Formats: sequence, structure tokens, C-alpha cells
Amino acid sequence: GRVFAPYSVFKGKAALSAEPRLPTFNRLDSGGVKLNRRGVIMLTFWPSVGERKYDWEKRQLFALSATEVGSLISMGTRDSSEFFHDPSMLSSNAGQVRKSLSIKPNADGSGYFISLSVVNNNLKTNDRFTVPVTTAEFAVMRTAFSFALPHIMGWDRFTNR
Amino acid sequence: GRVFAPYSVFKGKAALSAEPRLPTFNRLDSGGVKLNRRGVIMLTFWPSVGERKYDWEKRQLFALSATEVGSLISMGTRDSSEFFHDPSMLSSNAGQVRKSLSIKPNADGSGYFISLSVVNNNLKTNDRFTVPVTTAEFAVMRTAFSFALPHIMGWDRFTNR
Amino acid sequence: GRVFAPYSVFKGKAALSAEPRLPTFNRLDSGGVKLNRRGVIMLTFWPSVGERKYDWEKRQLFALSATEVGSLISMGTRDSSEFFHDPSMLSSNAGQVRKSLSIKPNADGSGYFISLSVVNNNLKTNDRFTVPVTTAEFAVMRTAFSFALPHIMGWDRFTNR
Amino acid sequence: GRVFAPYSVFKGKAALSAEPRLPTFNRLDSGGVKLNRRGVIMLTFWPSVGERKYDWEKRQLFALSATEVGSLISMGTRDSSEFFHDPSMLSSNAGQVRKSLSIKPNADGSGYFISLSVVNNNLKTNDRFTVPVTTAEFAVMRTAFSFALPHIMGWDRFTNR
Amino acid sequence: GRVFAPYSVFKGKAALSAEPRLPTFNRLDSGGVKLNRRGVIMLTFWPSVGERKYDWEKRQLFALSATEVGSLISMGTRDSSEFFHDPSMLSSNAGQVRKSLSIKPNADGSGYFISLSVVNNNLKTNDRFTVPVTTAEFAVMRTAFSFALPHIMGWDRFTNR
Amino acid sequence: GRVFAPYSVFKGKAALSAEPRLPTFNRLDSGGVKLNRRGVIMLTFWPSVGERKYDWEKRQLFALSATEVGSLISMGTRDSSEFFHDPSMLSSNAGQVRKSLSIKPNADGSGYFISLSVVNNNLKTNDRFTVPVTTAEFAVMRTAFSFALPHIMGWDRFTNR
Amino acid sequence: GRVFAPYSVFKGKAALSAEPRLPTFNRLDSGGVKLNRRGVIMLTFWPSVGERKYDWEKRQLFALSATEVGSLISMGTRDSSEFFHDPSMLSSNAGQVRKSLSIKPNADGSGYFISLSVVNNNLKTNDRFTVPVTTAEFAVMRTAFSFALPHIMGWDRFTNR
DNA sequence: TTTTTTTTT
DNA sequence: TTTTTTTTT
DNA sequence: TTTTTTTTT
DNA sequence: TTTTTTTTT
DNA sequence: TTTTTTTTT
DNA sequence: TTTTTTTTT
DNA sequence: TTTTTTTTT
DNA sequence: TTTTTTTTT
DNA sequence: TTTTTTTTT
Repeated sequence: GRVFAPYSVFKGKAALSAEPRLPTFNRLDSGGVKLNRRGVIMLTFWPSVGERKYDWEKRQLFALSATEVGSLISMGTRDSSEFFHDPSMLSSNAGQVRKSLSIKPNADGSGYFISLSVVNNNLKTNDRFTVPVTTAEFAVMRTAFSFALPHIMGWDRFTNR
Repeated sequence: GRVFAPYSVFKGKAALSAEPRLPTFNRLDSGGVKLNRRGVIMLTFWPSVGERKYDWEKRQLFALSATEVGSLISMGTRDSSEFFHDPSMLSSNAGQVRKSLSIKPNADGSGYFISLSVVNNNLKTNDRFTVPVTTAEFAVMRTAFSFALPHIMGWDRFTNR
Repeated sequence: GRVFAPYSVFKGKAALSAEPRLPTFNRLDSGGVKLNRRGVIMLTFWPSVGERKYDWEKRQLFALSATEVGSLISMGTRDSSEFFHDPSMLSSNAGQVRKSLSIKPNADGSGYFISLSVVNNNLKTNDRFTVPVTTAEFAVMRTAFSFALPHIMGWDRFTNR
Repeated sequence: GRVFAPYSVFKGKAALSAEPRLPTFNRLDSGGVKLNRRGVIMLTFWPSVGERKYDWEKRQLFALSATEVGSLISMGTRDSSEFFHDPSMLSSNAGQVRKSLSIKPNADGSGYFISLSVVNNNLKTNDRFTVPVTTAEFAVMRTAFSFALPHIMGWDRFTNR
Repeated sequence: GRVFAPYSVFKGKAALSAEPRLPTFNRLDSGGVKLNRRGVIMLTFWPSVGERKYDWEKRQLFALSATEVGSLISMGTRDSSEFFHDPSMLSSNAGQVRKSLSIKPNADGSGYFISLSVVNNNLKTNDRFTVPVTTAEFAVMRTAFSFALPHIMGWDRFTNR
Repeated sequence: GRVFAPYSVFKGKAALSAEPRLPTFNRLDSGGVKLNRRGVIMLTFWPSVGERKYDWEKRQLFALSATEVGSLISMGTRDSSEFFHDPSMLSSNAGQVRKSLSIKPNADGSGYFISLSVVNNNLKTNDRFTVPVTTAEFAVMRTAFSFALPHIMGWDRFTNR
Repeated sequence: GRVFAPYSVFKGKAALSAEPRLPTFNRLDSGGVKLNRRGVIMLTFWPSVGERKYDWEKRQLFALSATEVGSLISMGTRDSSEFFHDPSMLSSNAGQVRKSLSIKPNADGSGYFISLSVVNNNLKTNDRFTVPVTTAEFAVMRTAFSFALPHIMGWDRFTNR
């Protein structure tokens, strides 16, 4: 069964939602189990249309990888990072859409700006959702992401009984 | 059932793979359970033959102990460590093979070099696999290794229901 | 009567013009006066076509709000800020055009770069005008903007005779 | 005769190639020689399609000017710069295409990120190639660019025999 | 044949041009070659009449000596120097014209001011051309001047084949 | 014609020799010229048999690449680097021989230790030549290597006449 | 043909002259070329007899070696060095003449003192020429010496066409 | 003898 | 047009 | 008893 | 394949 | 008397 | 042309 | 909907 | 394909 | 006139 327990932050111009997507496994003929498709921490961004109302139809997704999560949780208060993704990588229609996620601290040190840029050369679109993240909110993510990290890696299968 | 969920890092001249090996337990006649063989975090190194293709036949293994993992996760950005192992320790043919694993930070501080040296006085061989590890990648290990530590120790058996 | 006294800075690839737009007031039936539409400090950017000649047809506007002006005048030499606007906010055709104004100090500390990015998903356009601003020129703005701040707020109506 | 000796750096998502383009000279009627068209250090970027294979058809070029090279070679480890170009400057169809090249140090100080953004308002395209440059690789450029600087300026014509 | 490849910087009130003048040599009767007249790095300054148009008729020249170039290239960002010349030195009409070239860093550290003062007691004139020089532009000079230094000294004649 | 002008340093237990190996070029059918095989700075090490006499028969070679030279010349007094090579890389008999060159500063700061380790799993040999390099001697290399860098890259073909 | 392009500094009690002496080569029977006699940067000192007139008959020479030049160019403003030479080294009449060249910074940091001591136990003479060298003058040497270094080493023979 | 490879003209 | 001069081969 | 609300599957 | 060993229930 | 010029309404 | 909205007199 | 790929049991 | 332009001999 | 020597092709 699917599970919907998003950690969501709602703000001025956009909302930010984060929830883990588990790995898929293939049961070998040997009898063992082998991790197939990798888990991620899925990020969802969507725009605020009107006053404290958001347009879920206009959402964009960004899939944090094991490493990227590893990079996010280890950031100092002064650090910043930026990830670049091609949704249709290695496939017939690559280079067409380009996503970038950036985490920069703000001046005050009262947290970060997390923004998702999406450039689409097929539909000729340019989207950008930025959400402010307090120290407290980002602490939730770091702790929740750390917790989730071994699971998206499939390391929660290694258990004594 | 066996489980295959390796955290793997692929790089220039070698690849590095890490996955936990659980402890074995013996069920006492008393009724209780006693930890027998200890768990480890197994490290696998193997060479890159050709372009982004690796020779799995030429792999070497190194078994991180509870303590060694404890040493690895507590390293500062400036720290370095080195472990020495004899695969055939206390056995009939010891001193013949000698493994050493070293973790040194690189100049930049952009992570570490993790190399596995293997000297074999029987086969008269000398092998060395070095893999670069970004801050993000090493953060995955620290978090994944911390998670795994209580399990390889068998402490995950201590649970309320 | 309208008044045209722009503070303008002309430079390599673009020109920058700044002038206040007063608030509108509605005369209450009570007899008093009530501020209706808010004042702004209007910014105009336009491109340099040819040698020291500029294409006024290609201008883009950005309306500084009371707060944003407040943010601009209080910047240290090392500080930087960025504002995001949707011209057609809360209206039928929002999210389509997106403006961002950024003020970053340059390396030397010899002032700032003020750039106006305009992304238009209807016309499928992407515009960007950057103008260098010396310490002296930015001092004009800070002082002129401070002077203008109470007026765009309508606080100049509070006067003893 | 033309000469093809590119210094090239191949990386994850794009490759970076640098080679000098000499100045052109016009032989005066006086008998002397006069530099006509200026030399540049040409930069080529192109995308990685598939695994360690790159799409040369999708390349973009950026022409470093004497001054820009001068700016690049004098950068400290902590410095960053950004250049803006209009391929069709002063011509009938300007403002349509806009290139920007940025050199920012990365966190670690293990070099820089060199990225080339290309926005095309005619074809309605938005391209961006980023390549990581180690300290060693950037040292090659600085030294190679310094060497090349007097030549693209035409100063190698001033020689005693 | 003469060669015209000036490095030129154009600015508000004046332009600055720099190009090497090679040494002259006298072929000894012994068969060898002897450096006669010394090389210099010639500097040309001229005024801006009208808008981005300059009056080449009003130019003044200043001849950098081996040593002076040596002094210029070794300047720190905070350093400043000043050279004094008498065009008609040791000749019948000396003390009449007096040139001084000064290089002072500007406040910001965004480069230097290079000005050429010319006082002429015969024509009763006093001229002064000041040009601002960015870090990048001055880096061109330092590198170009270093390159040129051995040539104006005639050291480029010392070559193995 | 071949040219033999080695910069050589002779010391206690080994000697160190450095000389550039130019790139090879292929003359295109187009008429142009294309760099084929890359240039290197070749390093030769050999042992001292007896008193100030060396065994040239026991030499080992290490080919510095453009990048590696770039890395060497940019080293601070406190920096250290290490390069790893497989003579028979991508060929039928790879992984068999492994060379490593290390440059570590010595305690005093009176220069560096440059050592070449060679492990040969076919002949079952392990060789190591270490040579001390004063600040002055290493300054020769840095300057000589910088000079040589553009040539091994083939950038000396880009010349105005 | 011989070439005479000395960089000379004239001062109170002595003058200092510096010019490169190229290496000699022997053309092998193999067809190649082999560096025979090494190049040097020759230093000449001579006394000032009378007022700004110098006694060229009383000159003394000192031959800078590749390494010594390497040592000279890498000196900090605070550093000092001293070289010792025996003109008739390894020959029948050694130990008789002893030259020493010293470069010490002066108090102010306004350059260095370069002095050449010559003790001759055959003629029973003791000579000493000291010349002051401004920062600018020493900058000429460093740059001119760096330029000359690859040539006296014979590395200028390694050229692509 | 030499760490290779990626993309053109 | 250009700050010169000092000492050789 | 508990600060709520915003958007899906 | 894996550095082991020490002491219980 | 005053360093000017660039683009509108 | 311009990021809006919230609460009075 | 989601940046992929490399090597086993 | 490439940001241009300004001033000579 | 010049600090030399070490090892090849």
C-alpha cells in the first residue's frame, strides 16, 4: 500500500513538499533479494495562486538521490549547494528539459532559500519556485532525511529478525 | 534470505562498494540467544578496465569492524586513519596476505581518498585500489554506517515488542 | 500635473532610470483623506543599441515597494538582495511573466551590479539588463530613495500647516 | 594553415575545449603591417549524450577577449567573474541571442565551475553547460592562456629578427 | 617592416595605448651584433572630444624604460609609482618640457589611475590625461609587458637556433 | 632531429632527469594540421651504484601529462601531490605494472622529496627511487615546465608569422 | 654571430652587468643533437674610477648556473642567498681563486645588495664589488632571467616547427 | 619507453 | 616622437 | 487534552 | 570471502 | 558662471 | 506600465 | 512523475 | 562561428 | 673568461 505523509512548508509564492520514495527490489531466482530501482527523497514545488491558496496543477518535482541527500544533511549554516537534473536522461528526448535545485543560506542565517528552476525547450517554458526555510524547518528535513536515508538505500532490509 | 543493497561509488580507476554483513546468532539451550560471529561493514574494491567498465573478477574485500566503523564515522574533515588486516589471522597460513585500508582527506577538503592495498606473499602480488570520495558521498557512508552499526553489533535484537 | 525628474545611470549594455510614483488618495465622505493605491520607486531598464545609444522601445519596469526601498537603503557594502515580482499577480493571467531584481556588490567593492531579469512565458521571451553602479551613484539612490520614502508612503500629508 | 590543438576537459554532463584564434593583419600600402581583426581564446562547450559520449552537434562557443583572458588569469582561488556577450552585437539582429560565461570557485576550493548559458529569443531556446575544473586543470589554462595572450594581441610580431 | 598592434584602453576623458618599440642594433666589424638604441614600451594618451570620439592630434607620448616596466609589473594592488621624464634630456633645450606618469590604485582596488602630465615651458602649456584601468586591463599590461620585456632588452637575440 | 637537453638532479641514492617530449601532429587532407599524440614532460629516475656513479640500466620513466605539469607548477611550499599511472592502460596487459609519483615537501621546507614507485606483477619486482629537490632546483623545474607547457600542448603552433 | 645586449646597472662604487651565455651543442652521429657545455647567466662587476666613470680593466665575472638562477628568481623580498665558486675547479690549480656572490635585502626593503668577492691566493689579491639593486631593477632581472632560463638549459630547442 | 578516452574543422 | 649616460668583445 | 490552514495520488 | 581473541546468563 | 551626453510620457 | 492582500476612522 | 550508468551472489 | 567601437604611422 | 661531475638515445 502507498503512504502519503509529506513534510510540507507553505510560504509566500510557493509551497515545498518532501516525502521518501522507497527502492524497488527484484526477488532473485537464487532466493535472495536484489535492489533494482533506487529510492529518492521526492521534492514537490507548486505556486500560490490568490491568497494562501496554491495551484497543485502547476507542480514540479525533483528527485533527491542518496548522494544529494547526503550532501544536504551535511551542509553548514554558511554552505550552499546546487543540483542539476535531466528528467529524460539517456533517453530519446534528453537535453530538452533541465531542472536545477539550489540551497543557499540567506543573509540573516535564519535558514535557506530552496528554489527549483525548470527550463523546458519543448514547451518553451521557464518556471521557478522559491521557498524560504527557517532553521527549525530545515532541521526537520535534516533529521527526517537522515532517518529516511538508509531506507531509500534499502539498508533497512539488513535486520536481525 | 540474502539482501543486496550496496552503496557503490564509481570513479576513475576503481569502484568502491559498501554493504553490512549481519552477525550470526546461536540459540542457547537455556532458551536465550547469543551473538556468535560478529557483523561487519564489508568493503569491496575493483579495477576499471577500459572506459567506464570495471573488472569484478579483480575485486578485493575489506571487513570493517564495529570499532573501525566507530573510528570512520567520528573523523573530522582534517582527520585520517589507516587499518591493517590479516585475512588468515590466527590460522595456519598467516602473515602471508596483508591488507591495509587508508582514509586520508585530500588537499582541497573536497572529501577523502579511500585506498585498499593488498600484498600477497604466496601469489607474489601487490594490488592497490584508490577511490575519491566527495563530502556528500562520505556523508552517505557516515549516516548509513551509523544506522548499520547497532545492527552489525546485534543491538537491534534489543527491542520492546 | 505629472513630473519627469529621473535619476538615470547610463553604462555599457544598459541604462537604469529611477523615479518615485506617488500614492493615490481617496477623499472619504467623512471629510478625511485615505491612501488608496500605494506609491513606489519605479525602476526602468533599457538596452544600448549601437554606440552610446539606447533602445527605449525595449524597456522593462520594476516597481520598488516601501519595504523593498527600505531593504535597499539599509544594505551594507557587502550585502546583496533579490526581489521577485509577478506583474499580473492575483489576476487572470498570473505566473506568466516573472521579474527579478538583484543587487549584488562587485568584487572590488566599487559599488554594485543591478540587473533586471524578465521571463515571459506568453511571448516566450527572456530579457536581462545589468547596470554597474558606483559607490557615488548608489549613494545618490540611497539618499534620494530615503527622501522619497515618506512621500510614496503618503506620510508627507502629515504636516503642521 | 589551420592548427587544431585544443586543451579539452571532459566531465559529467559537458566537455570544455579551449584554443587560441590568432589576429588577422592587413598589409598597409606604407609597407608596414596593421592588426585588423582581434584574436581571442575560443571556448567550446558541448553536452554528454549517453555514457562518456558527447554531442558535438550541440556545441556553443564563447570568445574570450584580451581583457577577459587578462581577468581570468589574475583570479584568486576565492575570486569569481562573469562575462556577457551578444554574438550579433551592433548588427541588424542584436539582443536576440545572449551568452554569459561564469567562473565561480566551488566550496572546497578544489577549482571552479565554468558554465556557459545561452539564451536565444529567435529559436526560443535556453542552453546551459557547466564543467568542473580542478586546480591543476585551471593551472593549465592560466599558463596556456598567459602564453597565448601576447599572440592573440599580435605582440609576437614585435621580435628582434 | 613596422608593426601596429597597440593594446588600447578607451575611457571617459582619455584613451591609453601601449605598444613595444624594439631596440636598434649595430652590426660590428668583428662580425657580432651590438645593441645600440634601447627598446621601450611606448605609451600614448589622447583626449576625448565629443561623445566617444577622441582627438588623436592632441596625443602625448611616454617611453617606458626597461626598469620602469620592471617597476610596473611588480606592483602590488596597493602600490603606486611615479616616473619623471625630460624629452629633450642632455640636449640643447632641456628642462623646458617635463613629463610625469603616475600609477595610483583607486580606493575600491578595482584597478588604477594612469595619468600623464605634460608641462611645456616653451609653448606655455599644461596637459593632463587620466585613464582608469580595471584589474583585468592592468593584468593584460603586466602579462603583455612581461612578455615584451626581454625583447625590448634585446634578449630575444639569445636563442639556440 | 632529436634533442637531448635534460635537466638533471644527482643525489644520494638516485638521480632525476626531466625533459619535454613534443606532441605529434597529423597533416589533414583539408590542408590544416591536427595534434595527434600528446606531449609530456618525461621523468627519468635511476639508482646510484657505488660512489657517485649511477646505474642507467635500472632506470624507470614517468610521463607527466599537461594537467599533471599544471598541478606541479601550482604547488605551494606546503602542498603535496601524488600521480598514479598504468603504462599498459586500456591494453591487453593492464593492471600488471603500476607507477606512482609523489611530491611531498620535507619538514624544513628546504624543498621536496620526489619519488617514483614501480610495482610490477609480471616480473614480481618492487622499485623505488627518491630524490631530494632544493627550493632552487624545484624553481628550475617550475619555470622550465611552465615554459614547456604550451609546447607539449602544441600551442606553440599558434603564431603570427 | 655573437650578441651583446647586457642588462647593466650603474651605481656609486661599481657597475653590474648581466647577459646570458647559450649552451653549446654537439651533433651526434645518430643525427640527433646533444647539449654539451651548459649555458649560464654571466655577471660582470667593475669598479668606478673617478666620477661616473668605470674601470672595465678591473672587471670580475661570475657565472650563474641553471640552479642558481632558479634560486635567484624565487627569492622573497626578505630572503637572501650566497653562492661560492672556484673558477679553476677540478683542474690543476684549484682552491687558489675563490669567488662568492651574495644577495641580501637591504633594511628598507628597497631592493638588495649584490656583491662579488674575489680572493686570489696566487696574485695575493682581495676584491669586492657591491651594487645596490632597486625593486624595479631586480624585477627586470627576475623576468629577464626567467625568460632566459629555458634557453641556457637548451629547452628552446624543443619546439613544434 | 610513454596511464587512455571522449569531438571537428 | 622617444628622459641620457657609464664599458667590451 | 492538543495552536490551524494550505494540495494529490 | 571476511584480521582473532578474551567471559556468562 | 556652471564638465556633456544618452530616452519618454 | 506597475507583484496583491489583510482593518478603520 | 522521477537525472542514468557501471558488478555479483 | 566569433560581443563592437573609438586613432595613426 | 666561465665552479665540475654523474647517464643515453
